Amino acid sequence: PQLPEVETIRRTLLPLIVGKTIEDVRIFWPNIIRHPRDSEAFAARMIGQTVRGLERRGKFLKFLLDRDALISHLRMEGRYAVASALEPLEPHTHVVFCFTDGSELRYRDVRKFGTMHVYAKEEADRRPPLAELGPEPLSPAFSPAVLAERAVKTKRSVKALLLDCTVVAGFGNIYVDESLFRAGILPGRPAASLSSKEIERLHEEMVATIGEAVMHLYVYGRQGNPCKRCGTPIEKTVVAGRGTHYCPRCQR
DNA sequence: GGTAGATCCAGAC
DNA sequence: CTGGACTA
Ligand SMILES: [Zn+2]
Repeated sequence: PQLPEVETIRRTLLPLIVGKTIEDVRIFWPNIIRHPRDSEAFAARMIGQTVRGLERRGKFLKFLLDRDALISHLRMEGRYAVASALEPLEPHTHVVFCFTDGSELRYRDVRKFGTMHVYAKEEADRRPPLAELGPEPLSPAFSPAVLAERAVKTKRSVKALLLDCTVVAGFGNIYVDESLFRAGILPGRPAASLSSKEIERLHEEMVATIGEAVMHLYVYGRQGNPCKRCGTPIEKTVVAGRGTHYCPRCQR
């Protein structure tokens, strides 16, 4: 799921778990557990705590308990569901939080790429994976000035810059390609080569693209198909080690 | 320090 | 071969 989907999850999941008390934590793929390193310590500390809130930072979910916060990233295919302890688990269920009311919060992930970290609430923001996380793309903290500052000081491509979680929080590949198309900028352009005009335009399109989503595609996954603005075939290459889609006419 | 490469997974290829 | 976010 991308940032807008994660926000939807935050909003919809909260009422399904708020006020419930953890009675057990069951782990079927311990590699998902990143802190404490020991999955047994992760499980033990959460028992007895009540879910008090659910926040999002970038594509991370932050479950707020009594003493601890659980920081969860779903990566490509992670998913949460709340269901009865009486029913069989769905395939690829790797972590289950069992509540005292006989319900469960289940984490599924066919790819097993997702991660979980638990720390005392007051430590969460200063430890991985939230430490160093850049500003929310929809916040005043993410501004053209901030983007400009990062762009001038690097030798990387503009696409590489936008994918950097320290630059802006949770801006995914799809939205990078879409934003760059809408801003008229080739993804392989060195970030430092962007004019102040291009930086402003790019920031504008970034906010608009992800903002719209939180509330069709021009290039992403459309390689070989005509551009919706000019009819030129969309092309796909590799930039910043990722599948990259662009129109060679609209983008410069 | 900056930046690329290293890496985990399993399904599609 | 592919994706997001320690090491050298
Ligand atoms: Zn075009």
